[PDB]
Amino acid sequence: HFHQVCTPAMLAIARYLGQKVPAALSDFAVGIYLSILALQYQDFAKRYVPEMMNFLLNTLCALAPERAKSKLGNFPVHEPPAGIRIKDATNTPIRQLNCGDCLRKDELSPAETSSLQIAILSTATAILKSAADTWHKLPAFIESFQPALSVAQHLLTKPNASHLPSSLTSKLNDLASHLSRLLQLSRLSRRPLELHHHRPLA
Amino acid sequence: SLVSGEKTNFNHILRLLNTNVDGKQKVVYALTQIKGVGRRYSNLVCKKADVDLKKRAGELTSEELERLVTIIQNPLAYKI
Amino acid sequence: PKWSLAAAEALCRVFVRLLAAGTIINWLRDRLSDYDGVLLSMLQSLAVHALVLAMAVLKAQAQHLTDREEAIFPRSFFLEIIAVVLESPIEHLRGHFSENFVKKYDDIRFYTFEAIKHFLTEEDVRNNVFNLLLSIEDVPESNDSLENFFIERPPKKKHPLLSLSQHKKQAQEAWLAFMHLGLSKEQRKKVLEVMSASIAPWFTKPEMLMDFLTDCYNSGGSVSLLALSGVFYLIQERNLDYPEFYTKLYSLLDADILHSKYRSRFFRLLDTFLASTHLPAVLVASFIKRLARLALNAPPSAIVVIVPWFYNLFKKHPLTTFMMHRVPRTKEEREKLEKDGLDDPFLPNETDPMETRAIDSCLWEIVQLQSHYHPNVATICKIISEQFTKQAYNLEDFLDHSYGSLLEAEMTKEVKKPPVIEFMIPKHIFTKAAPEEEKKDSLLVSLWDFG
Amino acid sequence: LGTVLNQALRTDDSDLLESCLQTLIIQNTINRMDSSLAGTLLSKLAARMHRRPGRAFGLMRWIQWTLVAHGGALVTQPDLINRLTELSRVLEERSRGLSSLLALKGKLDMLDAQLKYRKALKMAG
Amino acid sequence: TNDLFAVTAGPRVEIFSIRKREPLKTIGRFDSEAHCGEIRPDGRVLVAGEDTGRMQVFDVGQGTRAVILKTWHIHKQPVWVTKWSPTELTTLMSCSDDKTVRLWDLPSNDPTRLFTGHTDYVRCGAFMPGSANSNLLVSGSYDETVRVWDARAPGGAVMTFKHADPIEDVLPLPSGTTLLAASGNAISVLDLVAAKPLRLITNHQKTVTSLSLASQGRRVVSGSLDGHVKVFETTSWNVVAGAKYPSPILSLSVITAGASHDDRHLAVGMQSGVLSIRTRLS
Repeated sequence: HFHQVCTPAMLAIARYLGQKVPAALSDFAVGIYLSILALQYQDFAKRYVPEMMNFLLNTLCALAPERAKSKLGNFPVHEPPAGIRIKDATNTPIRQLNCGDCLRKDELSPAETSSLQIAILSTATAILKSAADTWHKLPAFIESFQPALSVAQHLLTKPNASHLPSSLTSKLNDLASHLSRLLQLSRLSRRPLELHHHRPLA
Repeated sequence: SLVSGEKTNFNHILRLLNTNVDGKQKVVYALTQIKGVGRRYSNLVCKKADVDLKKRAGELTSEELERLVTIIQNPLAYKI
Repeated sequence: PKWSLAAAEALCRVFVRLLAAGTIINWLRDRLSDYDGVLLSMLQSLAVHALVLAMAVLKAQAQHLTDREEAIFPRSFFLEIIAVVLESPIEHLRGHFSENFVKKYDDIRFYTFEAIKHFLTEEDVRNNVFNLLLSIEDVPESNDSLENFFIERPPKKKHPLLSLSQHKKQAQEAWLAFMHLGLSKEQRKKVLEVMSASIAPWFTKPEMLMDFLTDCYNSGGSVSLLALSGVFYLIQERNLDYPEFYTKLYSLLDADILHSKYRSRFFRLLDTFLASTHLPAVLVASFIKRLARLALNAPPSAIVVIVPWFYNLFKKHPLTTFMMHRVPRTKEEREKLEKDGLDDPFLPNETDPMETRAIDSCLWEIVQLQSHYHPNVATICKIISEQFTKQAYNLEDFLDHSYGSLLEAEMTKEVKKPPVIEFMIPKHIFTKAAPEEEKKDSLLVSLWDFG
Repeated sequence: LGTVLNQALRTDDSDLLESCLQTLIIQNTINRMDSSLAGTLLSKLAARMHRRPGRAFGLMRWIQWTLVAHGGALVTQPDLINRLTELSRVLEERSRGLSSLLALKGKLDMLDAQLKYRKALKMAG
Repeated sequence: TNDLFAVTAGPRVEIFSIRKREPLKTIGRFDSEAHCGEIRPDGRVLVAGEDTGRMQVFDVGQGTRAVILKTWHIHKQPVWVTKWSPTELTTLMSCSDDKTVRLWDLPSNDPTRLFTGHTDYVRCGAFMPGSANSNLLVSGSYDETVRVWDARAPGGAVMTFKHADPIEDVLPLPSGTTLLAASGNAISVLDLVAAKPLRLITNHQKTVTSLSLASQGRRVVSGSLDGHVKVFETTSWNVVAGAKYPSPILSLSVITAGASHDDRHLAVGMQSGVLSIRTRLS
């Protein structure tokens, strides 16, 4: 419940997570890194990181195939300032993320940025899948993962599936089906609240 | 639809020099509720304090609350 | 030019002495005019001591360059001094001028305001005069609260310099001149920050602030959050309205305000706005449910603010505690609810708060936020979970809390209480598969390549 | 001050009316304000026209700019012509003396001009 | 005929003299608040409701008399308004803030009747003036609803009108035909014989606080958080006159003299805690 060292590091993750509107794909990558770090921190002690879920949905909309238009959760949608978003590169496949991505490159090639962004999207799909798996409890499930389904079907739209490869499309379809099944689970399990059923004193 | 409630929160427990528990009955009733302080001495305190007897506890702002506090610490430099 | 400065201060000495003492008088005043020129040069030169020399000879001019008893001093020459002060880049000159003279004297304040009015009637200089207007903060309360003048405390007893309404009028005219010439975006931001405390008091009639504030308030967003302070200011002082106030606030509170830096001031306005008395249960339940759905995305440094306020609202109205504890009453709906799970009748993104159905919702948000990574946040939802013992939870013990505050808290803990460690560490910290140990790999290794 | 104007005139305020009338921004306020409220303004400024005819420098410029920004309001709702019709009688009381109000000045302003000379004989004297 | 009328501001009530315009007697026997003091039109007994939900009833002579007759704590929830019946010497109504409006007779220790139907904060209500208007009661809520019940059938409301604003105040006309419902800056006259709305009138920036009847059942007065008091006709309901007060007012009444009910003076009770009384004498 408390540690003098451990959960202060969780607080550090909280700061650099809820803050840091991303200005570079290095910031995207370090956010992904601390997202899976906070995953490992909060596994089998299923606590909740709203800053993590916010930043996850934020990079899903900030990779911006077409645009984040309207009615996309209550997480703060920010802007990709230097055009930090995917282009019509459907041939660059996914890959696995590396610590070199923690280095900035303004001379970076568009092919490298497209492969890097598609890798970021695939890894983020895996992150949201694992987060839904470890957070299938916690009865605010629907109210915390309906924006996930929103950004999911928004990127499932054809003006975004045009830029997305079929690998990212299949990953996102699997995540969407899993999330719909789990939303059905949480909706069937949803109950009203009776908190203070107080035991009367003598 | 916008009516100021800057005074409606008054019926609650107050902390003092000796006790931490004090509701509202009267200003002199609270000062009798204070240990070691009686009714007539409490009347002396409020007439010296200029605080109106008609009011109750919780109706009293900070500077005059602490004025009652100071004059119940020292009863001598104020004449008695 | 130090010996030039010595000659200058000795010249001020002999000038104030010849004035305080008193075909030739033409040159006797020509001395003073060429000295006005010399003082302009020595002010554009040290300049702080030259400014002291300037205020001294201005006093001498008021004192004895007239035949009446009335101590009139040159508004024109003082306006030239004003122009060269606001045009010179010396920030220390401007600071010495503000602190030592304008923040002290009411004559200097008032005639400074009228000189500003003329000088702005006729961008760097805009920022200079803007920082000086921001430097003037305090408002006198009464005509006997003025009570200090550099020269000529007037025996008129109806003098405009003796009347506090004329001082606010002249500062108001300087402020109207600045806003009508138009100020920068960030300048507008700082004004909207510090308006209700040191600017909006300085106006006789702040109704033009009502107009411009409802403009920048219906503009939307963070500028509306900043403008809400002035709207509430005018509602208190000169009670003009807004048509549908609580619905505009219901539209105003949104996702990014809990990450905004001005959320503390906004929360204080929020507490008084919902601490008003004549509020319906549907309305306060609407606000509670929306800020709950927002607490699903809030920072912990904002959760610590919002939930003791939730406790206090549940205290101030007990009917909304069916969002706290809703008992199904009949076995028929009990059967229907165990058959199909309950759906939230709360309507998100609904326009009007009195017609959102946050009535018959529940605070599943806080029963989930109980499972938080931060232990004091876990307890600050546990106070919602347990019991309503205390009469009130003050908000000043929860405002001004940031991650900086949380980190210095965990740092101002003991340097080390003897800690605990995780035993049986796997050697496959960075190993990709580890299939001979039957331990599931680190997902960070499964999703990040290390080679 | 346009919302201040709108507020005052739809609750029938005189103090808030006076706060707007004590003070360029006049143009701003009237191009801010609305239409039927401009008709209400016109009616009660006609009341002002009758009850106090001193220095007109502000409010007659105000009704100018009223008819500038929302003069076309009262053609789009024309049924309240007695709003305007009641201006339309005050104006000609306001011009009665102008049959000889210049016959005022010229005999008098020469007598002014005579002391300007009798001053001019003496300050040099 | 009397020189008696009572005010409340906070946890106490205060009966005042008409003649000397002075606070005749202050009563602070209330635990938490005092939401509405009301004296039976006989003229010796007051009834009031605190924020604890309790209501008290007690008698007073013509000086400092505070003899406690009875009380009730059955609402378990703040009772906002209570009123005697203008016909019987025995029965009263009380809107509690929860949803409940209910009817009492002074003999027993139980309410005679109880109506529900409202949903949000119900905070105004009174009886129905009229000789034919025998057993009828209206109550308005923060649910933007006014409902009228007959007493003989304790089912639902006989009628209900919904506004777009939380309904601030309610009163009907002594002719027994119509009622004014004050909701926001606007107040609606609504017919009760045919159950039809007659006319909406607004002349206010802020929401009307209190409304009242004037000279001979003949002119209505509205007072709003704009500090604004207005008088209107009861035939044309046009703007007749009005005045301003330096604080947002909360309550108002003009009170009369005696036979023929010629008005003595206005008392308004404001947010800044001032009861002003402007008097006309004949």
